[PDB]
Amino acid sequence: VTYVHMHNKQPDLDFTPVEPSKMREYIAYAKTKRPVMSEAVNDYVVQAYIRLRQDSKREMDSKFSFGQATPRTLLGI
Amino acid sequence: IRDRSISEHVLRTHRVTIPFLRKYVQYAKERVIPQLTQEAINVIVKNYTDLRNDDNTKK
Repeated sequence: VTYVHMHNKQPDLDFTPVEPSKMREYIAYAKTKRPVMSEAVNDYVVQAYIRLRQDSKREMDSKFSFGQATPRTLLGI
Repeated sequence: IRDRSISEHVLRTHRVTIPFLRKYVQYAKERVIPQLTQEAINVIVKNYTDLRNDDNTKK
């Protein structure tokens, strides 16, 4: 934070930042790809959801762990 | 003793300057901004760690 007021740029000798105009063009070109899944990645996710479904429903409490695991979690991931 | 300092203060009340001051104030706005130096880092780095390590034991 002290280096913020010494200059007007944070990183030093390890990194150069990306300007946003060039950044969004690389984003927008990446927006026109539409990747398609495969069958081996289908196999890896299913039992991994059984990992999530099993250990979420062994607590059922108001503890530090949250209550329920939705199927929308798999919809996101 | 504190009441004494209250006492003669209000009594002399009912029986360098302000307009010089605001001249000295508004002059400093357009030409007096400063810039941080190397000596400004070394004290407050040591000091702010004390502000996190021991003030949390009080407030």
